[PDB]
Amino acid sequence: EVRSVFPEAIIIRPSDIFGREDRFLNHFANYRWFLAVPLVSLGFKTVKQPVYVADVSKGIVNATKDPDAVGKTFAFTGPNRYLLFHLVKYIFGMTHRTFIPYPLPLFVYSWIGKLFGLSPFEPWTTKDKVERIHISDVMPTDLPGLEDLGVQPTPLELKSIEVLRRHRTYRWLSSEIEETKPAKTVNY
Amino acid sequence: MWFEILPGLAIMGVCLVIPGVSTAYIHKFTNGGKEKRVARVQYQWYLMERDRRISGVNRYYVSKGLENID
Amino acid sequence: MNNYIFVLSSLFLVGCLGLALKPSPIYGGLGLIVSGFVGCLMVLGFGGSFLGLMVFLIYLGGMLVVFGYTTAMATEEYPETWGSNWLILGFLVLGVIMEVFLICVLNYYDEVGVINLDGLGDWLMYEVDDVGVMLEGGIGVAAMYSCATWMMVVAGWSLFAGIFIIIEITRD
Amino acid sequence: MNLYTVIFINILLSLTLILVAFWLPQMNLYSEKANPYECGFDPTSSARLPFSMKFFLVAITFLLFDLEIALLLPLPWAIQTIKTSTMMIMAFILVTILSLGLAYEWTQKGLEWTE
Amino acid sequence: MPSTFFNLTMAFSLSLLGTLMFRSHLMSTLLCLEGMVLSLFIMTSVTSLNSNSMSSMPIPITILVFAACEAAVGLALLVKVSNTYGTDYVQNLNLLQC
Amino acid sequence: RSRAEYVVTKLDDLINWARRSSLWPMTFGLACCAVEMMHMAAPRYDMDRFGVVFRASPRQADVMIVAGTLTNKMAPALRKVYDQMPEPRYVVSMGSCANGGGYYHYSYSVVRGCDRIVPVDIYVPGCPPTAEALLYGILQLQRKIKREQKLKIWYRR
Amino acid sequence: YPSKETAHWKPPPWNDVDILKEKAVTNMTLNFGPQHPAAHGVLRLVLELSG
Amino acid sequence: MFFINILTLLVPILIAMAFLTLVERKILGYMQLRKGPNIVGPYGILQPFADAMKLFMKEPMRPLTTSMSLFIIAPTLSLTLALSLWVPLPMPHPLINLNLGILFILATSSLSVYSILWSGWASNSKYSLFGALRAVAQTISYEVTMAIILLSVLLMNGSYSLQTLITTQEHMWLLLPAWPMAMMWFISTLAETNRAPFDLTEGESELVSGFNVEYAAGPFALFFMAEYTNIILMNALTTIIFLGPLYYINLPELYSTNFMMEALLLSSTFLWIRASYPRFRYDQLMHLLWKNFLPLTLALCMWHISLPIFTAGVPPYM
Ligand SMILES: COC1=C(OC)C(=O)C(C/C=C(\C)CC/C=C(\C)CC/C=C(\C)CC/C=C(/C)CC/C=C(/C)CC/C=C(\C)CC/C=C(\C)CC/C=C(\C)CC/C=C(/C)CCC=C(C)C)=C(C)C1=O
Ligand SMILES: CCCCCCCCCCCCCCCCCC(=O)OC[C@H](COP(=O)([O-])OCC[N+](C)(C)C)OC(=O)CCCCCCCCCCCCCCCCC
Ligand SMILES: CCCCCCCCCCCCCCCCCC(=O)OC[C@H](COP(=O)(O)OCCN)OC(=O)CCCCCCCCCCCCCCCCC
Ligand code: SF4
Repeated sequence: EVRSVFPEAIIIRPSDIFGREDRFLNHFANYRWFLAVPLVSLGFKTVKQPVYVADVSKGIVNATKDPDAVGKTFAFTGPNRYLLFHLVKYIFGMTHRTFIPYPLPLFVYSWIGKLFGLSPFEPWTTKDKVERIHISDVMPTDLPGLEDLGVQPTPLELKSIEVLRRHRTYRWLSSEIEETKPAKTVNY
Repeated sequence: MWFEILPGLAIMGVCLVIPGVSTAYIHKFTNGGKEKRVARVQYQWYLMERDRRISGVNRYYVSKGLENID
Repeated sequence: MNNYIFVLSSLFLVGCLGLALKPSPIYGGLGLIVSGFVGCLMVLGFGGSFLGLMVFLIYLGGMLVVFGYTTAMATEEYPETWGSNWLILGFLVLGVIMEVFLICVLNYYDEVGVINLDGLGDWLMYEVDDVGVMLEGGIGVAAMYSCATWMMVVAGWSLFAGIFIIIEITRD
Repeated sequence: MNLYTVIFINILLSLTLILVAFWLPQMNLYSEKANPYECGFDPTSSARLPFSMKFFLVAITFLLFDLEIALLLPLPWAIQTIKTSTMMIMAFILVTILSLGLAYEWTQKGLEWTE
Repeated sequence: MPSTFFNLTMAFSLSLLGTLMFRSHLMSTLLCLEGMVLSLFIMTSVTSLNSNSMSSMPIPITILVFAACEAAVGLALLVKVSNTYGTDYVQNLNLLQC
Repeated sequence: RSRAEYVVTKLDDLINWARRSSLWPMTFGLACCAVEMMHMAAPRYDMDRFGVVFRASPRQADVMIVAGTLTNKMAPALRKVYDQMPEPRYVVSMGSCANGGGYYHYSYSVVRGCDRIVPVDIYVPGCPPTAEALLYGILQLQRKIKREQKLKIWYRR
Repeated sequence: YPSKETAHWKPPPWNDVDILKEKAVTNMTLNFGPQHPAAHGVLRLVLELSG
Repeated sequence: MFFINILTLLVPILIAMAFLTLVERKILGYMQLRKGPNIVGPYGILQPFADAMKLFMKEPMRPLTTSMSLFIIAPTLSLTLALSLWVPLPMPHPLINLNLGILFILATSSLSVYSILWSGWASNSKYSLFGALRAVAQTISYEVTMAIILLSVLLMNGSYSLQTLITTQEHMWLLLPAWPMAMMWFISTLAETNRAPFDLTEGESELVSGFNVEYAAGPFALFFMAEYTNIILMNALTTIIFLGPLYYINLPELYSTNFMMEALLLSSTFLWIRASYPRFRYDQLMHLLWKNFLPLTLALCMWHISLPIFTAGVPPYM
């Protein structure tokens, strides 16, 4: 509809954005308030490449200023693709909290997401939220991206501790970057 | 002036006389026009249990006088 | 209202288990305060209130001084609680499971030995003077002033010599 | 039973108050919100470090004096004894010994704080 | 009473086990000693109340008095240990082997 | 309109009444403007009569009266004690220094207004503003947070 | 009778007073102010305290 | 009916606490040549409700370094122990009639000290640690002195119950026989309640806020309610023990009215003292309570051991 009305609209498609006030890293860190982490198929066969919020905002500003960005669709993705299991494992490792994964089928996971979503305030999760969690990220091949808009994609390993240090306890509060093993990346 | 304190003082006074007066009235109401019996010793507790058995309604405060004696 | 004393005894056992498991001495003093309160309740249920309130007050003062001391010198940067170590928490839940298993074993195998669940709540108060004044527990401790003056003087000399002893130890 | 009931009512009331205090207002917490307070600057060291106690001898003396209090507390039942002379002499001896211990510590500067 | 006394005996056994199995904190060892003391007091008090032995009721108070003197001396010794080493570590209190 | 909208508006009025009748400032000041602030605390104007009582810790504070020159060396501390205040918090800049630098606007070591560091709700002008003017700013802040419609916006979401 | 497990031992001192390494005094460092009622608003009193 | 009795004790005590906060504001203002709150409500009488609602609709703080379990446990413990200490007081009939009433009072007061200590340690901050250690020293001094004071007074009374204190003061106040230890008991109650000049734990000028410097909103409200309920509690205990209200068997309303008037006078005296005096130094408080009060308390304890013996006025057991 936006392309039909405004034909030269710059359409920016980012991946799951992570940041200080996000609902991605903070969401997976707030999974610690329950007993386990109910991932679908144990978090495998689900690939994600999250993108930093400052990278997305720099891309948007450079799209305001860029003469060659008009009428294009950009794909804003992070430099590394992770499986969902390894991503959640890295998140809980940075939190130093614990890690107990649990394979939960998608229909009952959507059921409990709906149960959380029937809330008058901001829900903790929804059926659409868990579906977007377990949808894999496509590989951007033909679309331009942050490099074509002049932004270097900062890695999650570099910008992770500014988000997840809040979710630690006092024992692990003063833990550095190098004390957490980075997650394994996948080329696909 | 200094008498503007008196509304809050009066509210405090009412809220301090309510618990004691209400406790006395509730004791009197629940013990049937008499004060709640104090059993500080086993003798007084035994008196209370004997009255409870004597009354025949399982209430110690229902006292029986000379109407039970021929 | 029958297993009330048994529930209190189990809580006392759990508090002593935590104290044995030895968290940071702040939590150790907390567990000892809870155990002292539970023991005060047990003495209250079994009889006179004076002994329970006395041990409660004594342990409140004692763990106050212990709290001051463990903030002074027996502290660490990351104080250790029951949940900070997997081994300590595992020993805690294993001790709870072992307590349940042992009371079930004594209920079934040993029949009426030390633990009887059917007989629980039947043998708490054995014999009481139904009619009688001067029966409370503080009167014996008062009789220490008259009947056991030797007990009074050895306790008083213990406190006096203890004052001299602590002054000489911390004289430095 | 009544005392247990009113203690439980107090427990329920305070738990309800703290529960509604934690679940009623809007939450917005971040790192600088929950960092510890040191008058506007970062804490130089953790507050779990050893913190010297200058009245430790007075605290030990407080332990001994509290047990002297525990000894003195059965006096309102002790004054009902037949042999009031023995009770009076023993109570006088106990209080005099306690006072002599306090006087000796005061003389030996145990009540004064270190440094 | 017998189940309660068995639980109190097991509480004393746990506190003695804690005393005999040291960790790094001498203060925690002293707390285990005080737990043993508390179990002894509760056992003596419930025995006296069960047997109506008002003549033996001064005995638990005497136990508390002497045990508090023990705890006082232990705190003074812990003060001396901390002045020597900076901590109350029983691993620091080890140089008397030779 | 709907019956529930009226109930939500009345609840908004109740919450705003509580928050404007209980405004506790942080015991925080920097200069001559803070001298006028304690002259507002003084018996003539009686912020305590208005319900306004100083609390030393920022955790118990509701409003922050930036009263004085915010320097570069002071700005991290001011931001820290602002961030440590709980969420229903407000900022009253007081005096020309806290407003826009004032007499030290072109100085190397002065933040040109505390609105570069913290979001300011109400600006009180003067050098110093009188305690009358600071009290006027406090009452204006009370009216401003009386105007808030949080539950109504939440219902209309 | 020295062995491998006791060859590292030293004889005790003649006066039973061992030379120990001088432990560093860990004094608490406090930021008295600037957000303090007694600090007059803009004083960062770094206080080195023993107790 | 017993639950209704619980309600009609608990709720009026809470409202009296809130209006004690209001009356402290008004009395301190009028002693400081100002007015205090008269805008929020007719004469300021809605100000405590405004403050309570604001605090319970402000978000609480959960600091990263803070032990969450004890941080939560301490304020609810403080409020529960305040109401528990309120429960056995006779006016002239207690809700819960105990034999060792003052021993219950002493145990519950020491447990409230533990609530303060655990709050100060759980809030992992240096000012909170200072507040906890100052609380330790303060409760050492007032605990030993107040215990000996209460022992001497009840030796004059004869038993640990408080209806017995009413019967003791049926004809005359205990202030006349025991006025020096009444003064020392009043100072001990000030130190117990942490009121100026012996507050020293919520040190406004020395520390920032002391033990509750990391507490915000709801738990801070719980601490404030516990403290002011303890103020009314200790003044009520003082007027029950020393200034015996007129008790008549046919009507207890006169006793309740006289008790209310004397308790209000003692609470107003607390506010008056806070206005009048500067704060002690916390080593000077210990030196005071251990060098001036304690020797005189031991001497007066020996005197009250001797006095019924040589006057044959040994009090009855019941
Ligand atoms: C010259 O150099 C300089 C200085 O050097 C001198 C400086 O200093 C300096 C810095 C300057 C400043 C920071 C300025 C600060 C100003 C001052 C220092 C002067 C002001 C004076 C004071 C602060 C002293 C105030 C004294 C008082 C006596 C006021 C009283 C204050 C109190 C805190 C105590 C009263 C308590 C409260 C207000 C809160 C009480 C209420 C509650 C918490 C409510 C609790 C109640 C409930 C929860 C009850 C609920 C239960 C129910 C049942 C209710 C039912 C409810 C229903 C809805 C039904 C600068 C910059 C400077 O240049
Ligand atoms: C509840 C009933 C009413 C109680 C009083 C309530 C109204 C008055 C309240 C006043 C405000 C108090 C605010 C806090 C004050 C804190 C300071 C303070 O009090 O310090 C204590 C001060 C301390 O004085 P000081 O500290 O200044 O003294 C210096 C002492 N050195 C040098 C060692 C440091 O006084 C006392 O300790 C005295 C306590 C009361 C003594 C009463 C003795 C009466 C007489 C006994 C009998 C005498 C005759 C014997 C027989 C002879 C036979 C021939
Ligand atoms: C947040 C956690 C808080 C944990 C701590 C709770 C503290 C509660 C308040 C302080 C209590 C201090 C200790 C009191 C012990 C009992 C005092 C006493 O003297 O009780 C005796 C009394 C009757 O005895 P007596 O006076 O001789 O009368 C006989 C003839 N009328 O009465 C009796 O015999 C009744 C015996 C029971 C009385 C105590 C009931 C306590 C109930 C449990 C509270 C904790 C529940 C667990 C935690 C819940 C979740 C947090
Ligand atoms: S605006 Fe003027 S009066 Fe206020 S702080 Fe600046 S120089 Fe001082």
